[PDB]
Amino acid sequence: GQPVNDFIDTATRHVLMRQGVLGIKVKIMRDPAKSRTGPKALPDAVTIIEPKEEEPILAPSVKDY
Amino acid sequence: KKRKKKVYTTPKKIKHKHKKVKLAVLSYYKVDAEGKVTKLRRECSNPTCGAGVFLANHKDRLYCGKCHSVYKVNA
RNA sequence: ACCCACUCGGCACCUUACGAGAAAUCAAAGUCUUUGGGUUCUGGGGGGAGUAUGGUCGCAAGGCUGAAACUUAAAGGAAUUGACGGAAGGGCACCACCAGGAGUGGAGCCUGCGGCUUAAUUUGACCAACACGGGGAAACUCACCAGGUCCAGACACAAUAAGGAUUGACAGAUUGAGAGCUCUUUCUUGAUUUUGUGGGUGGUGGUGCAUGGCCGUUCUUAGUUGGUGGAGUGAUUUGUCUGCUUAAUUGCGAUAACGAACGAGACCUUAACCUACUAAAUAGUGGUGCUAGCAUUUGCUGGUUAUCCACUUCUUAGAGGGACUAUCGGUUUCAAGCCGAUGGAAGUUUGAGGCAAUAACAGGUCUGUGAUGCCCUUAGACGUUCUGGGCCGCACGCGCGCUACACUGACGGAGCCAGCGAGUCUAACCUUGGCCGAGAGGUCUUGGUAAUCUUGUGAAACUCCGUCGUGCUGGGGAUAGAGCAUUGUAAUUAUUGCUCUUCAACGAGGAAUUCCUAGUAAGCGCAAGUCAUCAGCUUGCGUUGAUUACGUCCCUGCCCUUUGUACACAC
Ligand SMILES: [Mg+2]
Ligand SMILES: [Mg+2]
Ligand SMILES: [Mg+2]
Ligand SMILES: [Mg+2]
Ligand SMILES: [Mg+2]
Ligand SMILES: [Mg+2]
Ligand SMILES: [Mg+2]
Ligand SMILES: [Mg+2]
Ligand SMILES: [Mg+2]
Ligand SMILES: [Mg+2]
Ligand SMILES: [Mg+2]
Ligand SMILES: [Mg+2]
Ligand SMILES: [Mg+2]
Repeated sequence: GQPVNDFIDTATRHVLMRQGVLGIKVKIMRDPAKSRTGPKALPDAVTIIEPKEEEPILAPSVKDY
Repeated sequence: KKRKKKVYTTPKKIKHKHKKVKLAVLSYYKVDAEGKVTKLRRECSNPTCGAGVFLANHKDRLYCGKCHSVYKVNA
């Protein structure tokens, strides 16, 4: 998917050794929550906001300043 | 891929070598009894040949040496 | 004769093993290194071999008893995972089939491969090789063949070294050659080199079965993994599952598992909708406001933001909205879902892609790489250049294709419509327009570094009106001859284009075999890539636009579960 382009960073190196070439592939997935550019979270990483639960009152109790 | 030995139909040729002669002062200048000397070789007309251009000689022509021009001794 | 409660003896069953066992399993196969109730028989790795011989019984067939030589590193038991099965159950695929369409296989030609031939006809590859190596090679490319140069042999050491160590050379032999390559007599330069010894550098030399990277394939599927816990001595297993559902290990759920991860989905690009927003001589429309050209109680057009006003429906691109199977009706372990209809631009994941897990293959590439180990070679080179030739060579076999077999047509006139692109000033790219030429093309200019110009790429199929008239015919245009041009130093083995002439097979193609379910098949052309020149190739683009089926497991295969296995190099 796209988040591979967004958050995955890969490097490939050849290592010359006395017996041959040894391939190194480094792949790093950085935390989406950091950085200020592009998407800041993975797709479908849905978060919900707490309802800030409030009790209900009984009487109308008109209020005037 | 197997490769064969190259077999030559012609003899080997040698690379040319500079001729070894111990004549570097003998045939260049001559000294008179008193000491007067005048260069016996000719001068290239083209100025980019040098005062010491030292035109060489052959049987039927004179070789420049640097500008590679051809003249005649019987001019 | 039934019922209930017992009891002794018997054939047996169910649960679990506290116990035993290598395990399968076992109420005995328990009471076994905590080893002893009594007693009979048998075995000592696999074969040779229940063979030979002797004895004994039998009418015989044969039975009972029963070796050795020699040979050999396993044979064997139970269980695990996978793979396989002409095993079962459940799903799935147009690289499978059904119903079909278009074909290919038959012809001529183009191209690749094999084989032959050749100095060479370089070479890799054999579903997952064969218009593939972006591989459409005149030179180059090039790796091959016949020859000619050159060192672009760095550095260290030693030797030669006052004209030397060294080059370079006009002409004349010579060489295909104006290569001083080798020479013919002799001049230039000057510690830059030569020679030898180590060493080094190149190599489209070998090894892809020593490697990296990349790519293809397994595998277009849904699959894969650890943590803690449970089961097992263990390899392993559960989690990761009966059922229903989904394209989906997608979910509903069930549950010795719980809670997670990758893959799927989500995501991204593109294609459709927006009279909503923001606006635009690099896009358009209107007002013709401005002159206006042509016909006429008003139409078609010209120049239209430095002649001018507006305004974004169409065009463009930013921010956005829009679909979430919405609603409704049915059906369902009535849950996940599924099927119809109505709305809507859009209801097969709305279409198409991009990205894409674990494990792997001795899959391909050392000929992409100044990625590379090792081996070989390195001055008469397997290094590098230059000339010429080959890669294209034809008794033949095969795979991609192109053009056809005609009247649903060919030819002629006229009509007349796209979309994706690309394009030069570090040099000649896309080319309008005028003139010349039958043509191909030539010439003089212009515009365009580009929503500006080429270009509305006025493409082709197609359409309409005519010639033909079922005759291999005016279908077909292979082969071949003559001439005219363009690209290129160079066109012969004919680069390609054009004109005239020649006018072959082919009358729909055996066995066999490919692709495909809607803007899809098929027809048709166009742009880009490769490109000095060369498309019958590819990558995309649009124009015209069907038939058939919404299925099955018969063939070919794929996935899961169960089962068998003497398979694990895995049928
Ligand atoms: Mg995805
Ligand atoms: Mg009984
Ligand atoms: Mg034995
Ligand atoms: Mg055919
Ligand atoms: Mg060549
Ligand atoms: Mg390999
Ligand atoms: Mg465990
Ligand atoms: Mg050559
Ligand atoms: Mg070829
Ligand atoms: Mg257009
Ligand atoms: Mg060519
Ligand atoms: Mg082209
Ligand atoms: Mg090609």
